[PDB]
Amino acid sequence: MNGLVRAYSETADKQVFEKDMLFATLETSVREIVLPDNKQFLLTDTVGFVSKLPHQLVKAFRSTLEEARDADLLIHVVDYSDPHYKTMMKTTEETLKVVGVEDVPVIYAYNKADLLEDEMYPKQTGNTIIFSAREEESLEFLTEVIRKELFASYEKATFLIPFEAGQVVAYLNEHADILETEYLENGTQIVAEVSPADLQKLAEY
Amino acid sequence: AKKVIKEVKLQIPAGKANPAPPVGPALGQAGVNIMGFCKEFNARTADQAGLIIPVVITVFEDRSFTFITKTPPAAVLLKKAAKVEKGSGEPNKTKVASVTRAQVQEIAETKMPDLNAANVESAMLMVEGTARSMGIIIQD
Amino acid sequence: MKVRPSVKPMCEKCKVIRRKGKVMVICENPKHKQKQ
Amino acid sequence: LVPKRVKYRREFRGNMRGRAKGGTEVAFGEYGLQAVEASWITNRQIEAARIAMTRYMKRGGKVWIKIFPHKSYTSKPIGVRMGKGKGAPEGWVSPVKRGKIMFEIAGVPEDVAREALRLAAHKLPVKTKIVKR
RNA sequence: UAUGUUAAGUGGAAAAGGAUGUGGGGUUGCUUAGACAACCAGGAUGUUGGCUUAGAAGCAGCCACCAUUGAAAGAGUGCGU
Ligand SMILES: [K+]
Ligand SMILES: [Mg+2]
Ligand SMILES: [Zn+2]
Repeated sequence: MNGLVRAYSETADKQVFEKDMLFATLETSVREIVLPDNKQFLLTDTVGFVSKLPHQLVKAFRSTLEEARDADLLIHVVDYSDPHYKTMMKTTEETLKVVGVEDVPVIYAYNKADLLEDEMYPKQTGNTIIFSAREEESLEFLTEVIRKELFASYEKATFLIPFEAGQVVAYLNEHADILETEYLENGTQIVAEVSPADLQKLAEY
Repeated sequence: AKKVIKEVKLQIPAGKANPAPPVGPALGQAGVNIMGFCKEFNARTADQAGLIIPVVITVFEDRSFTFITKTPPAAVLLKKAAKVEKGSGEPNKTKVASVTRAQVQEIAETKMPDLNAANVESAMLMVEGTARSMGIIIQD
Repeated sequence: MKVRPSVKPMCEKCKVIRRKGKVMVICENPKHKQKQ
Repeated sequence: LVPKRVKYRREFRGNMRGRAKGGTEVAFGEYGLQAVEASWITNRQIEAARIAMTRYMKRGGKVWIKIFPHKSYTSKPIGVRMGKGKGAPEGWVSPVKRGKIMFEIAGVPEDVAREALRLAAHKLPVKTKIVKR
């Protein structure tokens, strides 16, 4: 989270509490992530899990994971460096089922790659992703994986916007990825990756 | 009185630019043809090349337009004797280039009719002012 | 309207007035309307 | 804030009559928060007020806590009749008599000092006055 | 009876805290060579200061924040684009 807020937040002054203790975070955070192309998602960081979690605490957890169950994407982070990670991962999934996280696109990110010497930093194998949260290259890569799963419906389209309605050029500079910006005598012609929601609004162009 | 008496003040380089940055929504909203002003303004390209020229568009009582030329900017004339294109990021704190008062003497005469001050010396200091803001070192 | 014991300017456009012997702040920003 | 050890685990509540015998004039910092009326200041209130002062200064300037909680206080649980000896120690208090400068601060400008101290004062159960040397 | 105070039925329950209530004191800045309030001009010029950015032209953000005509006007106090 902190990594993606440094890189890809309009207000990069605000990082979450990180430390080498058990249950560092106990309250969900939500942070706006704006990609360098201008695609926008929210990144949410939850409570951690731990084996044999009291069946009473589990009832309380359900309220925190309310955003995760309602999430568009689910990014499961595992500590790859630790020996018992297949043990940790299965214990996590079993908990998520009890919480009520069902039928949500999952991505099994394996973290703390730097602690190993054999494995390379950024790698992908379907849902599997090897990376180091400390490193920027890792995040730039995780960012790309998110942009593949969320913004698929984003397709390319051509627009011709007269000079009198500049405001529409600003909208395309702010709410869509511009590939090329062409200029004619009649008006401005701009071809971009936009959403279906934008292909209703700018339809006249 | 018909159309617009109002005048549109902008600046453009030597090479004719149809695009939006200076002219586009500064001409379009006035209601000109633009390309007509790509077969007119070139009269002020052959003489002054590379550097920028503040143009004053004057739409009269009739629909038609008559371009009125002005003298190039201070900071733009202050980057021909500095052998650089881009200005500095943090001025005074860290300078980039160095200019001489001999070249300021020309610019202090080149901008004389535009600057109110009637003296021929005050238009040296006010240029050493535009230097401080830019971010360069001066020698007399 | 915020009705609360502690009525204070929240911005610098906030003004503290009295009407009917109640203290209140009024402001362009309607979130800042307070009455004691 | 807790005494490392104590001669006696239990102790009289005592009384808070009179002006504090000492520590009525700011002696270390520039500005001080002077108690106007008497009260017990618990260690939990001193910590609250300390963090509130300190956070607002942003690791800038000094903060002297001039009062220390020397005196334990006990309690009886709910559902326990009177008698069967004195209750177990609960916490630690400093009986602050009136005129006692409780906190002092130096190495920040007046405005920040005055602001730091009002934030501190709002955590304390006692009527305070900001005073300077 | 005398001189003051209070507008709350305070008097005739209730705290932290909050506040353009009202009376009295006491310091103190400007002021009939004209203040403060309003009303009448002006509020310019280099210049869209530079960088940054599709655009940033006082006014997204960062760094500077000089001079000029004189009555003086910030490289701009808010909105606005
Ligand atoms: K208090
Ligand atoms: Mg955490
Ligand atoms: Zn307000």
